Amino acid sequence: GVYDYKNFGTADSKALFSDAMAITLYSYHNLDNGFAAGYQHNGFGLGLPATLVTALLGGTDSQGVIPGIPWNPDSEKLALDAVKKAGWTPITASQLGYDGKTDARGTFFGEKAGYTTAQVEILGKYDAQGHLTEIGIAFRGTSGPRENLILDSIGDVINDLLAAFGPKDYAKNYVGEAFGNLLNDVVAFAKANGLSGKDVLVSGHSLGGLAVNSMADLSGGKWGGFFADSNYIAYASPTQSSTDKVLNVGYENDPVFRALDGSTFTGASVGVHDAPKESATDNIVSFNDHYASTAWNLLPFSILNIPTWISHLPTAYGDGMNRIIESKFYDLTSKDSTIIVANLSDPARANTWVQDLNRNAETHKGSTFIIGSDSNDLIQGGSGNDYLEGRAGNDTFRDGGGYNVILGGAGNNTLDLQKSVNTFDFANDGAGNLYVRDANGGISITRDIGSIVTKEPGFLWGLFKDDVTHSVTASGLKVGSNVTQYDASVKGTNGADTLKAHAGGDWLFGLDGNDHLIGGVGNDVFVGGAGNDLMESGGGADTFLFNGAFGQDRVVGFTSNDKLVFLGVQGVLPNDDFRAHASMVGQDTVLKFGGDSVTLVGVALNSLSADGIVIA
Amino acid sequence: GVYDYKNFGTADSKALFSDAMAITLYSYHNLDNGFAAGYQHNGFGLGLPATLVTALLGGTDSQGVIPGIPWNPDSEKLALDAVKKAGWTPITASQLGYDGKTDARGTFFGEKAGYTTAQVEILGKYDAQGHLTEIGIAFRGTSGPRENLILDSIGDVINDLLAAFGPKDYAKNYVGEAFGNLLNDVVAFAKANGLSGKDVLVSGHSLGGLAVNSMADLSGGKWGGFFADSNYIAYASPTQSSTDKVLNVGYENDPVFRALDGSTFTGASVGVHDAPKESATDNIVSFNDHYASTAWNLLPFSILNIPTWISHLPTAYGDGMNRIIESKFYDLTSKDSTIIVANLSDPARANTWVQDLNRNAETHKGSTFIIGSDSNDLIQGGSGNDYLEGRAGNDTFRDGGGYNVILGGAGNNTLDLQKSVNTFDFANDGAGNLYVRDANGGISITRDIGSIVTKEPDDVTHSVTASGLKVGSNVTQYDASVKGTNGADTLKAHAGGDWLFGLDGNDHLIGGVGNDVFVGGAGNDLMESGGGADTFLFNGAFGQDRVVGFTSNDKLVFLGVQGVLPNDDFRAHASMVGQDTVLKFGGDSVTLVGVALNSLSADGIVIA
Ligand SMILES: [Ca+2]
Ligand SMILES: [Ca+2]
Ligand SMILES: [Ca+2]
Ligand SMILES: [Ca+2]
Ligand SMILES: [Ca+2]
Ligand SMILES: [Ca+2]
Ligand SMILES: [Ca+2]
Ligand SMILES: [Ca+2]
Ligand SMILES: [Ca+2]
Ligand SMILES: [Ca+2]
Ligand SMILES: [Ca+2]
Ligand SMILES: [Ca+2]
Ligand SMILES: [Ca+2]
Ligand SMILES: [Ca+2]
Ligand SMILES: [Ca+2]
Ligand SMILES: [Ca+2]
Ligand SMILES: [Ca+2]
Ligand SMILES: [Ca+2]
Ligand SMILES: [Ca+2]
Ligand SMILES: [Ca+2]
Ligand SMILES: [Ca+2]
Ligand SMILES: [Ca+2]
Repeated sequence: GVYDYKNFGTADSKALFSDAMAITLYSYHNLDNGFAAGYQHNGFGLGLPATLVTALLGGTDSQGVIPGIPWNPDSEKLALDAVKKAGWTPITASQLGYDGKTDARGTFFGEKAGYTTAQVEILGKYDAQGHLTEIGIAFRGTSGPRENLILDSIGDVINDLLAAFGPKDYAKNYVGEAFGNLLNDVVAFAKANGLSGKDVLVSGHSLGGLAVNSMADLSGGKWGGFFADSNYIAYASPTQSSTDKVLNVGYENDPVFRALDGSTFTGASVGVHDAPKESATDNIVSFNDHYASTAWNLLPFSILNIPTWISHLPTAYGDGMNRIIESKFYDLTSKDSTIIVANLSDPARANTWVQDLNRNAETHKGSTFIIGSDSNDLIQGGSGNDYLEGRAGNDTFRDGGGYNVILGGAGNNTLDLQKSVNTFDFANDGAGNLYVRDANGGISITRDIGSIVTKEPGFLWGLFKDDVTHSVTASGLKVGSNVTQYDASVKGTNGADTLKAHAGGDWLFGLDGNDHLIGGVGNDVFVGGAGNDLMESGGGADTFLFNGAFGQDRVVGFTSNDKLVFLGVQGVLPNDDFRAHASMVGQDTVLKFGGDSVTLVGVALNSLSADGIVIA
Repeated sequence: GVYDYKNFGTADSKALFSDAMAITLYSYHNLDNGFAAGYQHNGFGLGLPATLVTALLGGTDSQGVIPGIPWNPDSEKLALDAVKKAGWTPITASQLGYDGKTDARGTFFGEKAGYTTAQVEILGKYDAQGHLTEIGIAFRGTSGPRENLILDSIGDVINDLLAAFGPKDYAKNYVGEAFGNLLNDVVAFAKANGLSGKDVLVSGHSLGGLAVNSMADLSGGKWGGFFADSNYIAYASPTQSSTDKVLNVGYENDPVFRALDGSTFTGASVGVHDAPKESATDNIVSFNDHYASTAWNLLPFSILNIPTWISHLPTAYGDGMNRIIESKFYDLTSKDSTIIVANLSDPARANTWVQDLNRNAETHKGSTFIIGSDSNDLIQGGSGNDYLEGRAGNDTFRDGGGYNVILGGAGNNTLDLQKSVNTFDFANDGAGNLYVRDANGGISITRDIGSIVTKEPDDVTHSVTASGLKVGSNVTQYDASVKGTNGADTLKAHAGGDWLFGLDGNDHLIGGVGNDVFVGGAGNDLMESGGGADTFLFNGAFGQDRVVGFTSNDKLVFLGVQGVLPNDDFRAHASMVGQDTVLKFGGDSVTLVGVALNSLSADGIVIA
């Protein structure tokens, strides 16, 4: 997964990430609540003034940056309840025996002159006997408490500028200076409780992210090395520590994220600074109204143009990246996977295609993941290989070619093909997969899409065009009396089957179970499915399709005009070709994808060509 | 006067200035009205969010950026009424026979792709019987109509960027490109009405100031050279034309003003860019909450530091610089005079001393003018020479030394000396001038200050009365004086030394062997030392005076007199006429009878 951390594995890293985000969100006390609500209603163009009014004053369902407005919800109570729902309770200065400054919330404040506007939350997770099992340390980003917002933010910005232009390793030392004493009290508290450093989660966003990186940097030599093995997840940090301890997560179109290299100010710092970085997720796009807008992007992308800062906002971090965590495609992703997150306002969502524009970034490589919202989305895949997820809502998908998985989610979803039905072939395994094959042999595996839209020659002999909506049914695509037939098929069962192709060619659908698929002299398309499947060509120009946890298969009779297609399979690093996955075992080429494999019986690896082995 | 232009008088230059400002304000249609009102009430600190709310939504008494809010005033109608009050009526596309774009307000829009977010107002001044007497051309800054504010702003910022980073002559050519056709129609209209180029006033603020400079640069060669002799007054322009035609007015702490050199982007563009410029007023400070704030100023002064743009806002230009125009000290000023304008919010005004911090600027020289607000101000002069003007409200003044004029204005005003009454001498002429001389010899001439505060080891408040400074029944006597009348008087000092006040009229002041202080006043006064170590004080329109018996240990003091350029000394004003040194200050003069110019020392001659 994109958020794998150390050696915790897929599932445990996701749980750690969700805790990091929860404590980070808590540290801002819903300061951006009004902004997120105004944006969602008004967007970022014509509605920008109205969005900014809500950012300041909230409304009846949000609280902006100004406190004490009687019709706003108590957004700070809501942030406290949300952090507790995630399992966390702030730890008091009294429980720590801490002598420094806290406010009425329990937020701890920086310890030295020049750091007095630094804030950190210290939180505890407790088991059912009320024993402490985990400590959360969440540094606040730029900003402070509503009571002192402006003066506190000035002090933060002075710190931000010293990171770039002050003493060498100002950023490294930030946490030592701001919270050196507090962190000794935390070590004592942890030890008193049977905890070590491994039981400590360290997080924060922006300046809070720089703080995560500072702390990792210092954890080797300060506080007795107690935190050397702590967990460090930083959001939208301008800096990266010199250690291997930090997961630096952010949106690539967030101008603050990676602004420094890893604390050095460069030419790039004021512009696009999207060079690959080892500790960082380099290719996650926030598809918001600004990113989508032609007008807004006439302006140079820069940390110095404030409207680009919409991509920095913490709520869209929490909301977008939670959708990545929940994605049915999550375990296909890796640290530098290209992921586009649908983050449009309500008005923009209704008329803007979520797609990879590749704006203000280095060229995206490998497959592209596009993650929709729980509302009605318009999602556009490119001409390469895409993983499109609609989620809830009535979603519409388009795609420009290649090999794709398209998950409609709940709702009434539609695939608009934008061309004639006659240029496509359609197959259906009866297990909820509708396969769509374009004129170039590109295949989309689709689920939960009930309507197919095509564009057909229309009046005056094709001068005008008809949009035709087809319903996906068991017997084919139907418009009124007109049925578009599925491609000839043989369907198996979820037990062990033997299926035989007819001579004109069939799609063979083994489904679950160890299946024997016998092709003929025709062009057959082999879908072994789950289980360990034996598949024999029979001759012709065959396609073998591998998706998900496809097991250990054997392919007999594979020749030069045949094709393997790996779609939604484990372990594909961005832009892998087959050689990254291929080895000879005796007489056979073996291709491995996670714990799944395909054995090409009798085929020399040296005869194989990227033409006939599609890895998406 | 600081806004002197070409060869126009002081008064004519002022009239031109006030029209330029009025048309410049009109061109923005009160867009920043909500910001000004929120700032006035809430400040720029702790209350900045509430300021920003007002900047967007306005209130019961102002209109922010958002249109159609019913409890807001119709600020655009108010902008139209205001420009008409100043004598101006927008000229229609129809009267000009113009075929390009206007909006419902009569604003003209740029003519070519890349310039479509440019705006300009074309206005007419009509005489009693109603013929065209003047044309006004007001180029809009960054921003446009409330209806399409964001998109129109984005276009303007592209224009702004191209002025710094695009073709070399991009800023020079801006007006040619945006409004070349329109301006040919303006020429035809002006001819049709018996007007030449000298009858055209050209103004605007920010990008509109850039436009003013572009039009002047283009005016010799384009539109038949019709506009070459036009009047060009630009506010807060990042650029300066290559010609000598443009008066570039701005606040020195406005980071847009002079950001470019005249259109070149330099290292200084993104920090402090306060090098002296021939076309520009270099030393006018907007003393606002940002400028005053220690916290704010821990951040870099930079056009890229957006909160610094508070000093760029047009309402503070019009309001602050209108107070300069109205100042009793106006005619003492010149283009590069140091002038501090009180521009604080209500809350900051209560606890903040308006003073020359000299922040983010090259070193100020010469005398300093501090212009107050019509509310209660706290005003602090420096250790050098100051002209302090309270205007209305109850004002409190401090001053650090030197030679000063302090104008209390209306209200109950106070001068807080922060030292013991015993370390000062006080004199009063009976004609509203209270003279305060400090232990170092520095003199302050004060008017409409009825209270003096001193420290007596411990504040003590003295009333200024005809018989002395009073604390209840207790009196600090004025220095020995002989008061004249507004007729011609002969006044003679006693041997102990006196302040001699001729007042109006041609007086004969006869000092004695003691230390006298001679104040001839208005009129041509004859003043004779009589011996001792004498001081001769000259202020305002002091006439042509003769000084007899002036020697080595005597002092001349010129304070609030004409023709003093920043940091002038006496040599710029002295010559020999026969056997006498004559010192000349505008139309006024002092003849030192029998005194050789080479015998004079700048320690003996104070020029403020
Ligand atoms: Ca802070
Ligand atoms: Ca990376
Ligand atoms: Ca990238
Ligand atoms: Ca695709
Ligand atoms: Ca959706
Ligand atoms: Ca859906
Ligand atoms: Ca089966
Ligand atoms: Ca199977
Ligand atoms: Ca076959
Ligand atoms: Ca299989
Ligand atoms: Ca074959
Ligand atoms: Ca404009
Ligand atoms: Ca100058
Ligand atoms: Ca200056
Ligand atoms: Ca002074
Ligand atoms: Ca006042
Ligand atoms: Ca006053
Ligand atoms: Ca007299
Ligand atoms: Ca006189
Ligand atoms: Ca004498
Ligand atoms: Ca003498
Ligand atoms: Ca006189």
